[PDB]
Amino acid sequence: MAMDTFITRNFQTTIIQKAKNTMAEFSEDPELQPAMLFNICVHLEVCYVISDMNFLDEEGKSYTNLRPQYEVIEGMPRTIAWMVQRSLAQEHGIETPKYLADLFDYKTKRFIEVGITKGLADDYFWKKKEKLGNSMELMIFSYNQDYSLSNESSLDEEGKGRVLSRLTELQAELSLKNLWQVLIG
Ligand SMILES: O=C1c2c(O)c(=O)ccn2N([C@@H]2c3ccccc3SCc3c2ccc(F)c3F)[C@@H]2COCCN12
Ligand SMILES: [Mn+2]
Ligand SMILES: [Mn+2]
Repeated sequence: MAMDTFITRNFQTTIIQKAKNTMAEFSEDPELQPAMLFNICVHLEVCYVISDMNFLDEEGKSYTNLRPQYEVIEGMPRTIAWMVQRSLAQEHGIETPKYLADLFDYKTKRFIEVGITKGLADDYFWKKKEKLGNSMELMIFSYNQDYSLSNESSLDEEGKGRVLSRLTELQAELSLKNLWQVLIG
């Protein structure tokens, strides 16, 4: 039971193809980098869990007529993603961040960096913060039901819970299949 089989059984094809495309863009081979493949898949999966469950009307009121609260920037070629990020910044009268974000939040008009860690969410928050400063909001999640967020009006309680349930579900299935070892190494 190898990582490639695991990925096929546990991720949607849209997620898998975007992850593999990203790896190919950076000249990395999914067959030779199975930990990396899983990590990219789960990160993109989280971006979509967040984007697929959060909506706005014209007033800007939240629901779980409607438009998505978030646009996913991750999982497209960087040539395209830079156009998207600059376009969204300029459209909303905000600075274009110098780093390529993961999401754009139409509610708050902020870019978001998503981080997944097998360590302490806090620690990873502060690493990304040291680099990104005030340029973007941060959403950091761990496998052990921890998280660290940079602002009040970002993800709600149910959204936090759904991200964390999914990560916990994936870790459980990896451990069941003796593949969690692969990520630790
Ligand atoms: O955008 C990302 C990125 C993130 O957004 C992130 O949260 C963590 C890590 N990232 N990196 C991802 C990535 C994304 C998700 C999970 C693990 C990895 S591991 C390094 C790596 C990435 C992509 C291709 C590749 F060949 C890599 F080696 C690169 C960092 O340089 C900018 C693009 N990018
Ligand atoms: Mn990214
Ligand atoms: Mn990220």
